Amino acid sequence: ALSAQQLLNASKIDDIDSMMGFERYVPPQYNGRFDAKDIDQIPGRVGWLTNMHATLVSQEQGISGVDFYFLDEEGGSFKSTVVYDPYFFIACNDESRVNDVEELVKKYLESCLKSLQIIRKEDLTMDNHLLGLQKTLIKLSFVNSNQLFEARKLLRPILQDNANNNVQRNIYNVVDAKHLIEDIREYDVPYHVRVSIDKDIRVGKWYKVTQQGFIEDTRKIAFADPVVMAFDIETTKPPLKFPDSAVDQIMMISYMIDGEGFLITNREIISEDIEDFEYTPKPEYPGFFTIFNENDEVALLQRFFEHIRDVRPTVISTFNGDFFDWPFIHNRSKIHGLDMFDEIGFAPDAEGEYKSSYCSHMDCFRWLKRDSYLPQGSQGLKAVTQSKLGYNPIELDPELMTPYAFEKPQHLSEYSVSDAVATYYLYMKYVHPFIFSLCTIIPLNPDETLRKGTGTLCEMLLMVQAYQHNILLPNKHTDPIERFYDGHLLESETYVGGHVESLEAGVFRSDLKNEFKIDPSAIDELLQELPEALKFSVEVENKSSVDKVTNFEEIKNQITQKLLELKENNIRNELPLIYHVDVASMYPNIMTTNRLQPDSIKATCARKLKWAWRGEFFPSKMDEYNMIKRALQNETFPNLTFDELSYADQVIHIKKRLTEYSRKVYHRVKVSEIVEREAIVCQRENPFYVDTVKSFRDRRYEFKGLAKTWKGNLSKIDPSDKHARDEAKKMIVLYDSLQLAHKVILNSFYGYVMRKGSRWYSMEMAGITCLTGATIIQMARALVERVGRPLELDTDGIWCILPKSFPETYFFTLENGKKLYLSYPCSMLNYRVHQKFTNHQYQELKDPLNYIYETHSENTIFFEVDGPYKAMILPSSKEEGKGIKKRYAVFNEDGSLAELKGFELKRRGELQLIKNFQSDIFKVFLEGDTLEGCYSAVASVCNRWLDVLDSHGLMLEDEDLVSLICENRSMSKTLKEYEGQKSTSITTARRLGDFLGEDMVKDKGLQCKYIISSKPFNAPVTERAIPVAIFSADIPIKRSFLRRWTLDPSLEDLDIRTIIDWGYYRERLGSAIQKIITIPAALQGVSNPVPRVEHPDWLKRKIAT
DNA sequence: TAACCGCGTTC
DNA sequence: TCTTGAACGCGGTTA
Ligand SMILES: Nc1ncnc2c1ncn2[C@H]1C[C@H](O)[C@@H](COP(=O)(O)OP(=O)(O)OP(=O)(O)O)O1
Ligand SMILES: [Ca+2]
Ligand SMILES: [Ca+2]
Repeated sequence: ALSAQQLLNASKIDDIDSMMGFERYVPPQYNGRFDAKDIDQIPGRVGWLTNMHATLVSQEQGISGVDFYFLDEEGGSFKSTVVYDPYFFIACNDESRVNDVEELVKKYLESCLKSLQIIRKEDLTMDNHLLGLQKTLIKLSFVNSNQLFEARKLLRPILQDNANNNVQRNIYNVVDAKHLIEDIREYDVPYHVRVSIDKDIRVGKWYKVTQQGFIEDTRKIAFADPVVMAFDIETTKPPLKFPDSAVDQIMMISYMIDGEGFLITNREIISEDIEDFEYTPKPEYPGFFTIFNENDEVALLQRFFEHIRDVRPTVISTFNGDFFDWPFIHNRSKIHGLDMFDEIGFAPDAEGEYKSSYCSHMDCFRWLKRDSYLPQGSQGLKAVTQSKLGYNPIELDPELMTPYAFEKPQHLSEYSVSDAVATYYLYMKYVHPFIFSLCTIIPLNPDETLRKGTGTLCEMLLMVQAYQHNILLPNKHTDPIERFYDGHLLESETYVGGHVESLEAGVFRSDLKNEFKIDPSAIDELLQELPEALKFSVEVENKSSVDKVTNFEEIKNQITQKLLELKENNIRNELPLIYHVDVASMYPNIMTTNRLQPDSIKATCARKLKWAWRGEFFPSKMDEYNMIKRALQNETFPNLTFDELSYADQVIHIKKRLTEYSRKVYHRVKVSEIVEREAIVCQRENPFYVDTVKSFRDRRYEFKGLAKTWKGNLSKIDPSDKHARDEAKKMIVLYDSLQLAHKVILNSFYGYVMRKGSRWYSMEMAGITCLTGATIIQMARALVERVGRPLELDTDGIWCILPKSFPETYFFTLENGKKLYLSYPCSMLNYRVHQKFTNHQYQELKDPLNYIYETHSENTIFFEVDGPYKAMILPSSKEEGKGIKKRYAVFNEDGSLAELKGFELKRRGELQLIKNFQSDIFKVFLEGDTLEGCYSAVASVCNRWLDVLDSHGLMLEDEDLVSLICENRSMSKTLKEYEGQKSTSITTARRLGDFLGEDMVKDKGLQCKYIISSKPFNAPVTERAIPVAIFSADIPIKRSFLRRWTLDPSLEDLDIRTIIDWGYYRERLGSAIQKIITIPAALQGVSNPVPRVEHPDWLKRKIAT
């Protein structure tokens, strides 16, 4: 049956792979000893593994196996196949009768079963597993994965009535072979992952394919250089509209192959033959493009296809190729009578992405979305090239794409080529090293390593460890459709996450003094701890000993005297040191310190830790719940009766009906409560999980430290050596990229235990990680409060100021002449966290043969310092007593922007006016020589921006006004999925649809460019919202919609200037100028620097005193 | 006024 | 199907 298609597909894939240079290599037969240490002697072919896919194979029903795609040492390529029987396990609730269920499944599954076997694995949910006791399991093996699925289909009936009550007719009678099946296990492992794990094969490693299997050649390590292609397609476009692969044609396709550029053009659209040209944005990105002017598109497609066949690419990179370019070329190939999969072996898959068997499709957009660590407002190719490649790509407005086909083809070709350059070199210097290296530890191919969620990446890593330690995988987690608490249905339940505080606002600068009030008892405490904390820094922070340090006492006495000056003069007006302290990999290091794992949470090996639980429940109670349901049982349903509907479909009707009843009587739709819960953490459980976290943390620390090394080397580089300065700066962005790309995967080991379908779910374990972190950040803040003035706090980071005279940086001197770095403000914190948050109960197996553990003290929680900074600027809220958190600006000593966070300037969309405003104002806080002077200097910029708005934009030209006044906002789903909701995006989506057709809203992720109107008057802002595109429409079209939209049937004036509700914009900017300058200025004792923006009444009253 | 939502950041 | 988490700002509706 269904095998038919699979066997057919393989023959196809086999022929296309053969066409592209991968043909099955069957290694010679060897009757000599199979050790890895004789690899040179064993006959076989050595190659670099670049790809792997599951296949069926008819012998030399189909047989399951994995094709492996190799690049050989001699410049060629080949594939080799590994067969491996797929398998899962049957768990038994009576291990004395495994025999009987064994003989039962043997008969019952005769149709699909191949072989059967009794095994044993470690089960962390079984008592006495730490003493060597193991769970007995039946290993069912199959010829192919269809047979495996078939057995699952036959077992679940048994699995599902065993859960249901058995019906015994002889009521007067007080166990069957089928009821002994408790569960099946490891039944949902992707086959190629299973082969990849059980066989320890990884893409990116070198092997020698031999008769007895694959032998890793540890003597190579350096990756082979594959043939890499990257392409961009530019197409024709209806004015003010989206390209349609049904109507529109490809104008031109630009690509690059191992550094050499090319360019196809359809002369029917392009209207001019083009000639070889060069686009080399920077020396390190050479771009010589040869051009292939073609007559009809059909020839453009054939020529693109032809090349590919000649080049034999193993990697094809694009930029959003999965959802536009690849599909587009498909529809056009179909329309023009070409089958692309016969032409180049590419075709869409189940999720609609485009893959091939031999060549990986490397969509840079997927990397950027997951691993670039950039905001989504910075993930467009223009901005990515600036951040990561250090140059400005060529910018051409999409509306002018289609006409510039004729007016200036050569210009449009330059832009086409600019997209290709940026895509190839973005892939080659960021994606390709990261993904292929990742494959050497993660059992996926490049295509999957690029696209899988970071949680799944964590899961893959964890499954390797669990298998290699012979640990049985738990089945995927299943959230209950209904959960309750004190008789109330739970809308949602979670834990209290990170702790965040805004404590101050305003301007803080290295040349502008502040008041400090130092707690004298704080100085006493530090001095009591100074000797042991200094030893701590040397012994633990720098892994040395007090014996080889020679200036210990001077540094001590130096520190001691500065501290003593601060104890007497506790009231001081000094220049500040703007510092930031942040725990390195906080949550991971908290899990490793406390030996935290989902499997360590139990109900002395026991380390009791607290977390905070938070639930959201209906104030309704069981009585109300029981009633509403019966009501619902009586309605007829669209399709039916309520009981007829799926349990899920039932409860979702219930939830919508509960929200209404509770509001009527309870009057509150939901109730929030925080319960503190204590969980047991067994300090002796098999540590395979946390060890995986430990390993991946250390993997990241590798790159974070190299970033820090080269950030130091650039300081040593002399200003004149531009090449050196440039390379180091290039190394810094390289390692910052690599270390950030690991950060998300790393922290996903913490997320994973709350993820849906998690094989290792524990709400407790995540809760305890968060609450511990809240305790550590707050004890740190308590001390800096007593000795300085903290500014913002966020989970693990503290921005604070300190008196210039607070002990700062000191350098120990060693017997070796070497020096040890010491930041006193850092090590004073690090000593107290290590004295109050150390796990003295950490246990590990010392002797596995007799199960002897040693108990022990662990702690890897360290603050790290960056600073001192030149300026920090915190906004304040418009509301009394409140602050803005997760938003601020920081500046380095040289005047460069250190960090900008949270602000609209960084986010995607937002109103461009506030973007450009923020872009201009922040840097201005560096001027003036007094705080009052500084606010003045920024006030000048504010009034200038206030001027353009009070002038009703008569001040700057039209094409420049549309940008400043537009607000772009993306829309997660299609508008059809938003009804019952009102927003400026939702309106702009309808009006785009009405005027430009329903096609506009068919695809989600729409980006709604809108200005809001003055009319209708007193109408809600959501309703007075106009797509920008209308103002580029023909005058009759504009008038009809605008008058309709403004609700004035007689409006003749059709100028953007008249319609704009400049009032909205002034309020918006004012709130901006208010929170960033005016209100903050007051909290710093400065009378309103922008008097045209009025204060709030509460501030006026406190200003009034 | 306060609760609640979608989006997109900071952790 | 496949799928890391919680805390937060902001403009906007809604009770
Ligand atoms: N994307 C994320 N997913 C899950 N947890 C996260 C994420 N980002 C941050 N966290 C959590 C876990 C981190 O330990 C904690 C502190 O945030 P942050 O300081 O940005 O990261 P970090 O402390 O792990 O790395 P770093 O060494 O760069 O400080 O916040
Ligand atoms: Ca393009
Ligand atoms: Ca951190």
